[PDB]
Amino acid sequence: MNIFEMLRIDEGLRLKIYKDTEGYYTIGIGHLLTKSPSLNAAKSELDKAIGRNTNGVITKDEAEKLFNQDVDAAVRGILRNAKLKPVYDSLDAVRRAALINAVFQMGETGVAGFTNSLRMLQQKRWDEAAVNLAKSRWYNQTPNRAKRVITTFRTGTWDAYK
Ligand SMILES: [Cl-]
Ligand SMILES: [Cl-]
Repeated sequence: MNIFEMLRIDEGLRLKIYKDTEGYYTIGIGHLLTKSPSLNAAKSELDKAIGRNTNGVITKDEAEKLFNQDVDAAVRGILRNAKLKPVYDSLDAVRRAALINAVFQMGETGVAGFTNSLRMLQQKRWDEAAVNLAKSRWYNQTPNRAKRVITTFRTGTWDAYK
């Protein structure tokens, strides 16, 4: 199991523009296109991301390319973030993947806002961090996914994905 397989499971793969859990235009493997309510805006952003006139449809290869880019951007964002880098550096490999997952889903800023949880992860207080992370909109809106990520931080293994 690895970060790629992990996010492929949580985000799925769709080759046509679709709406995410929040109602935003998305494509591929969780690649957010725009927060704008307009499909055209979405099509415009897609074309600009792929580099061709896409008609709102892409290929598997294209979806994987966006995916590679997005994972890469997520890692780089953590490393450049003052609040995140220290947490990430303190973690083992499995838990690092779980932090990447969260950033991918909610953005660097979003994750950085979980001050208290961040402190608990850094101190290695697994069970306590897990309880605190559950007290969030994130968990109430996407409970199955949040539970998987949270278990990953609690145990340090991939059991939730197996
Ligand atoms: Cl892009
Ligand atoms: Cl869910």
